[PDB]
Amino acid sequence: GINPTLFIAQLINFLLLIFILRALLYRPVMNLLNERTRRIEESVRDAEKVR
Amino acid sequence: EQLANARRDYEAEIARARQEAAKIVAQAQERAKQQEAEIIAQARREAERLKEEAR
Repeated sequence: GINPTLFIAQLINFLLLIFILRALLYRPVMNLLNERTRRIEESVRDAEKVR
Repeated sequence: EQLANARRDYEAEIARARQEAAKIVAQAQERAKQQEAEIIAQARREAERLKEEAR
């Protein structure tokens, strides 16, 4: 298996998979950031309510 | 949930504590006023006894 066409096709498939993974991980990073912000806001509200 | 329930419980407990403290202070003031009225009646009885001694 030594040819340039197979390498080009595999590179195209790898680029498509990389784009899909980039979208998938862009979703989870935003989800984690939203969860952390919500937790921080809830803790601040609890402290303010206690005071 | 602790923030929300803490705000709600702070409001409810402030209202209930104010009402209960007002009621307890009113009862204690009524008891103290009854005791003071009894003391004043005892002083008036002592004054009447002094008037009887003067008579």
